[PDB]
Amino acid sequence: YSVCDSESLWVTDKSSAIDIRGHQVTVLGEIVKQYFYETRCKEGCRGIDDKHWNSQCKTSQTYVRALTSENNKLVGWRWIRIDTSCVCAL
Amino acid sequence: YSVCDSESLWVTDKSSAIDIRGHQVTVLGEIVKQYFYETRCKEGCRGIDDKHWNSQCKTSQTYVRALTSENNKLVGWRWIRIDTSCVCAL
Repeated sequence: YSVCDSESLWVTDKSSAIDIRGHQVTVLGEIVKQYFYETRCKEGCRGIDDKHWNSQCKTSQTYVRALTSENNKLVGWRWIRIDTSCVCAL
Repeated sequence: YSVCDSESLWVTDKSSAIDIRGHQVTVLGEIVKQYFYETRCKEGCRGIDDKHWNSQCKTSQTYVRALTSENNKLVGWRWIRIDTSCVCAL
């Protein structure tokens, strides 16, 4: 049993994302096709104390390299962030 | 405050990994260099009930594409799994 519920899925339609520098970049479609595996919360936490403990489930993210571009041109690998898990916050 | 403690880091020395098919593949060094961002548990869970609730923190994984090869030759993109977060189990 988990404290938070999640759902994982294969994302084939991503075309924009925020990179490590906070910029909005275009995520290319091919590299072989470029798709991503993400897992986000579904939606207190299960098994929590609640008495002197408040909790909510939050979906965390992480960095993965993606072949992206900016104002088009400048195509290359950059670190973009995607949903990767669902964790509890007290 | 989180229920489980973790540590994230940049991995530059990965050279082997298990892919989605359960095989052991060689992870190449270059593609630009190929490195990974992972986050694993540090090390019950914080804020848990413990009374009629047992919990341990476990590090979860996820799939990311990596330029890998097998018995060498056959170089290409495959889905390999890496540590991505630390979640509580009841």
